[PDB]
Amino acid sequence: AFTCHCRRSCYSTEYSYGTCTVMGINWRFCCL
Ligand SMILES: [Cl-]
Repeated sequence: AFTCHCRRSCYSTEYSYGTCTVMGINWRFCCL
């Protein structure tokens, strides 16, 4: 499985696969 969170910054165990927009702002779509 990939486990993904929308974050300001991806954690050191993750990479950025794309973006989320919520609350009018961008987040990164971070998965490990
Ligand atoms: Cl794969």
